[PDB]
Amino acid sequence: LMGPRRPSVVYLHNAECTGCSESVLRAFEPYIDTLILDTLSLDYHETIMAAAGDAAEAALEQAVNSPHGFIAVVEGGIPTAANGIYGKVANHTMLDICSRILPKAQAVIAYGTCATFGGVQAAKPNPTGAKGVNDALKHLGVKAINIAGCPPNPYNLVGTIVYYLKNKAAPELDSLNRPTMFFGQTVHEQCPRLPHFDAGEFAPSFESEEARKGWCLYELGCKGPVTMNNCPKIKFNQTNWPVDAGHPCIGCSEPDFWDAMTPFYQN
Amino acid sequence: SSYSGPIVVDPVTRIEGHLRIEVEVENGKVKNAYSSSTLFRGLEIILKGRDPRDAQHFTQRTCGVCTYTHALASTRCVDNAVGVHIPKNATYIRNLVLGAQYLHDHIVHFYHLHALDFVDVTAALKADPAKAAKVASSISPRKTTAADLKAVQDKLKTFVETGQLGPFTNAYFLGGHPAYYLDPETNLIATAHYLEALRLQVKAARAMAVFGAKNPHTQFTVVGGVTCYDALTPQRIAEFEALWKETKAFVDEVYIPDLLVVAAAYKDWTQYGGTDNFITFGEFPKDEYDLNSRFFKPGVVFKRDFKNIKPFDKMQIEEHVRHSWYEGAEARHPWKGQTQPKYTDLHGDDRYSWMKAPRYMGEPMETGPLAQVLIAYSQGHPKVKAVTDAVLAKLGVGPEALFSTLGRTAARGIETAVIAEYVGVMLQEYKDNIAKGDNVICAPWEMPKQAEGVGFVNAPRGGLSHWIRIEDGKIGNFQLVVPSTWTLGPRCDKNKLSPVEASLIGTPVADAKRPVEILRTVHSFDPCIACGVH
Ligand code: SF4
Ligand code: SF4
Ligand code: F3S
Ligand SMILES: [Mg+2]
Repeated sequence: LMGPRRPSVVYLHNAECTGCSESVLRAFEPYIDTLILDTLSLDYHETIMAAAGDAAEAALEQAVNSPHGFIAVVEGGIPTAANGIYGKVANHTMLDICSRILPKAQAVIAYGTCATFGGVQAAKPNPTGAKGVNDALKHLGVKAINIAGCPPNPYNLVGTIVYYLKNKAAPELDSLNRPTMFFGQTVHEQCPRLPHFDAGEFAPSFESEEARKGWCLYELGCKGPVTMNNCPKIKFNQTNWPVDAGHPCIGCSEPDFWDAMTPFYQN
Repeated sequence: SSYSGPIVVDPVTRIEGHLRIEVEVENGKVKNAYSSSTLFRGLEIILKGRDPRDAQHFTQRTCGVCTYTHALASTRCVDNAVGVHIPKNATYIRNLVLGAQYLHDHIVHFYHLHALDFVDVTAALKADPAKAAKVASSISPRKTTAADLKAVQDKLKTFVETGQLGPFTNAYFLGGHPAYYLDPETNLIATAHYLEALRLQVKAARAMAVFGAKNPHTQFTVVGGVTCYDALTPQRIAEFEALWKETKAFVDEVYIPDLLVVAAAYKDWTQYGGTDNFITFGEFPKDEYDLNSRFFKPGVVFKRDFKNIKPFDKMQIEEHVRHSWYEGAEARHPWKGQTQPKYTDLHGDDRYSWMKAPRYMGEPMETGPLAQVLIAYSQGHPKVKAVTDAVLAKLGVGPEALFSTLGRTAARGIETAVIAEYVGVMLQEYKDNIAKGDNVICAPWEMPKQAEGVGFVNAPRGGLSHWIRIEDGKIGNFQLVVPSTWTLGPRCDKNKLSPVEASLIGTPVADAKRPVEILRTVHSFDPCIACGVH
């Protein structure tokens, strides 16, 4: 799978919906083919790898034990309840898999709010005791770079990897371990509707002429003011983002947002 | 020379989610099978007590491959519960984003999830690009030259001689494999198109964000309609239309010809992976409250009796737990559903999966493109009939060939082709409606204190239903019954094998260490375990 020349990436899937994986496939300039053939060596990835079963387990072992070293990218929360039983791969709990592999990585990136902070399955009452990577593995000294969002902007993953490869270090991180180059501003301070906000010009309903006219979505629940992300700047798929589609921000790059930001249509 | 004994495939890769497949092999053929889903999240438990308006944001996160589908199902479900009839334009926009989801999903499934079961990428290195170009140009109106395919070969050569095979590490085809049949040139064409599809899918997904804010995980639906006033503008409609047009060209000119070339080379695969019973919910409504207003209509078929399609009765669905890791053994209709995890480890108390086992009138039912296509055909759907018949004639096979792994794979292509065309029809109707001066996209509604609702989506993997019981204006019960739950859940309390389990019986396996034949059948159902278990 690996060796020298391209940096080895091991991509793990814990308790996840595969939306973070899909977001990376939307990579643009560079595209995912450039990333996989030229930039990186993608040495394990359950969604797209050819090997399955024992052959896939062997490819994972080969990648993790490489003298050349590897980068881990982790999608999904780690279920920790009932000794990790709620999530297994190859009959190993996800907690055990991550506890064994992540301390061997040269760097770990937690990709998506599930891997950074626990995510949707950690929402109350958290029946599987799902935890973010750094929370679950604090004891092992794992300190993943957290790229949050549900799913994050793939621009933020690629920018973080490129930085790491160039500088041999993590970029400046905020107090949630997210890179300040992407997460340093609220969604709200970047939003085109901020003049209506300042003017107290709020849509009272989605059917209203005020919503048609693009008035602020704060009264309809928008969490832009308490959410850190670069959505209005970079946008998604080179073309849009939630408020420009007329829907409030649901706070999806914040910890515990499923419980902190709900009801989503209230402020 | 043929293996007797167990084979375990864990993880099953090139699916969504965490699947363990177990088989018993006798004399080189599968005689028994178990479909074991090995992650649980419990979204139904998490939803209890919450605002019904919030359900679609949580359930969308059931799955990011079949992104949007669950937001759509939950929103249809809560729309239904509150009794709102959304405006025509909300129906059009929702329908258009769903049609775009199918095209993205099926193109990625064929190339990036399924094709490595059939395509030896490293043999593409020994192909003659000039011969390969001639073959590629014979099967498509798109002209491919020798230089075009050499560029691909040059790029692959450099990748392979680096020794870092990445996603091709330990592939079942490395060094050759008796169940891989393609010649080098066909491997090179398929590989070229795999790579091409990696960039094309970016545009197919972008089509959803034009109206739907972003992909993955759209953010434009609300109870009552949609939020995206910008979707009414000629600029956004034009942007959507251009992405759709390019995506449809790729379906017509690259995916379907490739599908046919591979199916022709693997015609033995009409002999494996058949199933008996089919269910489909219909999709792309004119009337949100009438399934029979959908472009594809609902139906149920037992024992391949397509001459006697039965009406779909939503009250005949029960989800079993006797072979699942939940409390007890009682099957439940989803408006009386229960999600009470109780793990017993693999085959502990004869339980082996986190999926429930949905049964329709007690029977295991395949859902997905092969159900939608066959039932639509049988209902006289003219577009489905014209495409299916032309595929059958190109392959030189009879309709019976459809009841197989190859047939299911072909049906996913037929449905992609048919939906790609129909998106243009919906788009034009949408445009026509705007031109009449209807600019309304959301309707007002009120939250009842007590209600029941159900939302039906025919997703790229089949019939999806979300079920809500509202109590004191909050979520009293919320149950998802997802297409992969139907197809890949375990046995029921009558011990009937699920569609995937049953389909696996009779599978030949040439090399037990590299059981690509099991992957071909399992991948032909396009499993989604995050969907199936939620
Ligand atoms: S962060 Fe969101 S999109 Fe990513 S795996 Fe979790 S639920 Fe899915
Ligand atoms: S729509 Fe949201 S992010 Fe934009 S100005 Fe209003 S509250 Fe802020
Ligand atoms: S919901 Fe998420 S994608 Fe951006 S606009 Fe809000 S942080
Ligand atoms: Mg369910």
